Amino acid sequence: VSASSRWLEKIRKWYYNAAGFNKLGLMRDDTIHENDDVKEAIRRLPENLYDDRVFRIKRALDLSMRQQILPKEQWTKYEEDKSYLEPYLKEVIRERKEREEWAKK
Amino acid sequence: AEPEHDHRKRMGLKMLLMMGLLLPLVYAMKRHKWSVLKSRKLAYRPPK
Amino acid sequence: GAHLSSPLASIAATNKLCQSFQTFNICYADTGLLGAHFVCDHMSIDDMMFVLQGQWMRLCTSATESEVLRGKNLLRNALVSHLDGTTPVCEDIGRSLLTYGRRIPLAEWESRIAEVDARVVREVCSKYFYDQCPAVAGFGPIEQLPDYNRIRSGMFWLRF
Amino acid sequence: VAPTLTARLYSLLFRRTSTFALTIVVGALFFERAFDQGADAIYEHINEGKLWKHIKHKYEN
Amino acid sequence: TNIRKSHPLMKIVNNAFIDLPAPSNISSWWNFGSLLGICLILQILTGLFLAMHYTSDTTTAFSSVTHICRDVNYGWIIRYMHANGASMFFICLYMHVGRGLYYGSYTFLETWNIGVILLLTVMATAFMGYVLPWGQMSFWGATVITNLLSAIPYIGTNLVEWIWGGFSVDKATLTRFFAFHFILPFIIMAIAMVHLLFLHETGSNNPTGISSDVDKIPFHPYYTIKDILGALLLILALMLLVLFAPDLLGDPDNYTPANPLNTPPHIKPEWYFLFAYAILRSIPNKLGGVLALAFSILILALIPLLHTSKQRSMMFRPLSQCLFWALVADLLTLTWIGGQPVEHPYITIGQLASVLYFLLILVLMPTAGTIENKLLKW
Amino acid sequence: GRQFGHLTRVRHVITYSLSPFEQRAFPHYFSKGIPNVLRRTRACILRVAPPFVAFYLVYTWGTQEFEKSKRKNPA
Amino acid sequence: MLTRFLGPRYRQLARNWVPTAGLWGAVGAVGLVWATDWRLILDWVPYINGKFK
Amino acid sequence: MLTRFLGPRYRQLARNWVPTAGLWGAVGAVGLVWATDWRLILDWVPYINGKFK
Ligand SMILES: CCCCCCCCCCCCCCCCC[C@@H](O)O[C@H](CO[C@H](O)CCCCCCCCCCCCCCC)COP(=O)(O)OCC[N+](C)(C)C
Ligand code: HEC
Ligand code: HEC
Ligand SMILES: CO/C(=C/C(N)=O)[C@H](C)[C@H](/C=C/c1csc(-c2csc([C@@H](C)/C=C/C=C/C(C)C)n2)n1)OC
Repeated sequence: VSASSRWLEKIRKWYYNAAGFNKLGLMRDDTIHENDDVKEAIRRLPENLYDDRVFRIKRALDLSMRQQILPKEQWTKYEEDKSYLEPYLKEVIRERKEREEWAKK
Repeated sequence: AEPEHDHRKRMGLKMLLMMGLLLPLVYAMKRHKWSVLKSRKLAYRPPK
Repeated sequence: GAHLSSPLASIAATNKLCQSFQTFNICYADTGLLGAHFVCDHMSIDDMMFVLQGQWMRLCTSATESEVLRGKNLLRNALVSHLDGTTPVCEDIGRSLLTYGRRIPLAEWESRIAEVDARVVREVCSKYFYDQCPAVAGFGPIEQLPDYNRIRSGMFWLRF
Repeated sequence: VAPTLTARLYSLLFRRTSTFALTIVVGALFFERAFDQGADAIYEHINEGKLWKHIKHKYEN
Repeated sequence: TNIRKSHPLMKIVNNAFIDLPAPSNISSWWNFGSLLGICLILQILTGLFLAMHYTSDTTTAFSSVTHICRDVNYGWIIRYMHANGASMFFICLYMHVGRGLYYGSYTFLETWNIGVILLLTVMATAFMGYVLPWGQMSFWGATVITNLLSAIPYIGTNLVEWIWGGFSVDKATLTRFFAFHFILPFIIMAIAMVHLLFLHETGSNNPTGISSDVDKIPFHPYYTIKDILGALLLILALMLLVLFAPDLLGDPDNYTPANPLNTPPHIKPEWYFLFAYAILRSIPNKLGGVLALAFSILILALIPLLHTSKQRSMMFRPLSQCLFWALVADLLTLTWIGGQPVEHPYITIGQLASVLYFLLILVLMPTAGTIENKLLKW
Repeated sequence: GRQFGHLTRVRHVITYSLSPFEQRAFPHYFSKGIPNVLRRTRACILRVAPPFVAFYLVYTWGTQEFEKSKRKNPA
Repeated sequence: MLTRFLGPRYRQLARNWVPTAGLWGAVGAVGLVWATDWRLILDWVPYINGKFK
Repeated sequence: MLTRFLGPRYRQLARNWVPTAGLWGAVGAVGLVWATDWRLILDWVPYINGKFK
């Protein structure tokens, strides 16, 4: 049992479905606003992941144009949502903050 | 107060008849130009 | 380089627009592929297309008499150079019989070549190129490869 | 309508941008006549006699 | 090689209107930028042809306007094309700013702040514009707005009198307002080209808020033809308004010459000032009223500093979508109330909506973004 | 400003396009468009409509409270 | 400066472009005639008779 | 977004630039006072007495 922590998770699953990037085949990290830290982390991704990212965005911008979504079966499931960028961006912010700390002394 | 009354309404009919001919025709011009994009098929073929 | 007759070849050479280009007339029974293929750097695809399509149109509308002689001359030379030795000729007999149903003798080729003048070129080039839909195939660093509409717009001229 | 009217309109007029233009300008002049008074005639019917053009002969010297 | 690419005039045109890499997926909501440009030019060509027959003095101001409509051949169309184009220019401005908020376009700092300055300038233009006919609404609308500037602490009266050319909205003011209304659309155009310069430095945003570098298409023919179709709709909306209902948006008081003594019962702005008029009238204090009117527009310069969301667009942001339409419906409220007198139901809800405009932008939408981030575990 | 061939790196994506002269401008205009337009509407009605209803009812009450206020009922 | 433009190729180049240059003149003429309402030219046109006396 | 700007270097950076930032304010003040003729401030100036009653 973890009754609260699965309703606090079920709101999230609800929100995710309401956000609807998954309708356009997208993953959460595909929708992030590209600032310097993000642009850096996109830069640091390995070939396979970067290539997969570009395709998703192309397919998303394609549908967004024809004003469509994917069939239901082919949407991104909340569970199957690979948070592939987070560790890269975590490292870039961690690096930046060390700079910002060194700039203080 | 408004002498032009008849003329505007005469012109307004011509405008409506013109737009009724023009609006579907420009839309048709747009669609055919945009069709190259609206039927485009993508395929991703990553290596290995 | 710069002094080459073909305007495309000379503009290609001067401006290094290209690593290589070649025209082709691939024939199948009742159909074919007529056009050019090129290889170039990422930033030169647009200019290569423009210069190519501009030449097709120049030829479609304003082919001049002397360049048509050079074309005929290159073709007589190609035809006679190709038919050198047992292998190329044996190939020509086999293929010809399968396509034309006979061997078309060399004098007939000369006859049919000599008949082409500037008017013939521009009539025939217009028949096949003018305001016709291209088949386009691209590969590699092709971000700068023109959109189909744009390519299709290069298949005619507003001045003509 | 044997090889289609649109096909013969293309080969005769639309092919060259010159004859395409000439067809538009010749067409724009024809159309202006058939539309100006053609739409004025429809404006006549919705105002059958309430216009001065209909009254006219009531006050004539 | 290519003449269209390398000529020091055609090159500049090519890189702005022809070969420009544009996103494949931009909505009909992206049409308003060009439609503004059409509106601006349309106002110039009707404006000039109006300026040719119009006089700037109290004695002849009202009569020259009539002279145009009645005597000048097809002058009545030019006159109403102008008047309706003015507000058509405002619907496009409102669509365009709205789209900027919804889609996170504002993140382009320079291009967005220039747009705010474009707004203030187009509104400073139209306010000076409506005074020119010298109708009752021309005068008293001019009087009501200028008098607000008396509130600025130590500098108060000297400023209002300086803009007045005297002690009231007089002879000097009409002609002076005409000169400023002639020049400002040209300054607008110059500021609009810098607007387009800063923009082309990034290219357009798109409905998703993700970068479109992976799927760019050339501005011609796709957006040439999409803008051609869109302009046809603008002419439809502007011309239905001109050839069927030329005064629907217009106040009848402006059809009687100005009387500096007899003040009308209702003081009704043209619709595009109603939301702002409401915000201003709601606050009792003099200084505070003007500072709230000022804040009502300069607020858009704060919106970027108050982007809280990890995503750019509202497209995948449901809570933010609700908060946005709350802002639109609230602005629809401020509009309707602005066109109403300061009596019982209207004081309260008008004051209430005012607080909501500010609480929504300054607090509510910045909170929605923080929560929306947290729900995605971002 | 940026131009084609300098925008970004993209690998392994084939795109198949057709000429506008080979295809129809309105493939299935009503048989696909109408299913789509309702689908588009249903996607947004719960996000755009509720403040407008809330405005509309404030508008209709507010105006009804305006007139039914200045008239009296006793002396 | 003009002797470079005279020779057999330019003879062919002029002839190749003349049906076109003639048809653009017909465009310009009809175009000017239609736009200004040159009743001088248009009176003699078998349907365009807006001067219907 | 502002916590990055607080630390000993910025304490030194502010102090290093303050005699200057103060003197530019004196420039702006004298500059505004002189340009508008702020007889409020200028009445108390021992030579500038153009209001010579
Ligand atoms: C800026 C403020 C105004 C707002 C305007 C908004 C309203 C929209 C109207 C804007 C005009 C858009 C025109 C519609 C686009 C159609 C494209 C058109 O320009 O045709 C092009 C070519 O232009 C025409 O061919 C030119 C024809 C010229 C006709 C005359 C026009 C009338 C002007 C009169 C001329 C006389 C001068 C006046 C003397 C006083 C390309 O044709 P295309 O679809 O790709 O077909 C290819 C051609 N083929 C068939 C040969 C292969
Ligand atoms: C601060 C609000 C603002 C106002 C007001 C505004 N702009 Fe913009 N404009 C922007 C922003 C931000 C963009 C970027 C939109 C994008 O690409 O999504 C933009 C985009 C555009 C575009 C490109 C097409 C498009 O819609 O994206 C043009 C053109 C335009 N503006 C011109 C104008 C004109 C003309 C005016 C009226 C003088 C003006 N704008 C008023 C902020 C605004
Ligand atoms: C060539 C100078 C000129 C330009 C440019 C100009 N106008 Fe005007 N405008 C006039 C004149 C003159 C009048 C007075 C005649 C009239 O009311 O029709 C006027 C009238 C107006 C009116 C009063 C409308 C009415 O009839 O009730 C408004 C509002 C207005 N203009 C707004 C604008 C806007 C907005 C712009 C574009 C930024 C603009 N104008 C462009 C000269 C100009
Ligand atoms: C001239 O009077 C009127 C004009 C009209 N077009 O409605 C209305 C009848 C009037 C105006 C209302 C109104 C409301 S709100 C406003 C306005 C005018 S000016 C302005 C600011 C935001 C712009 C400042 C620009 C400054 C630059 C010069 C830097 N807001 N005017 O109603 C009292």
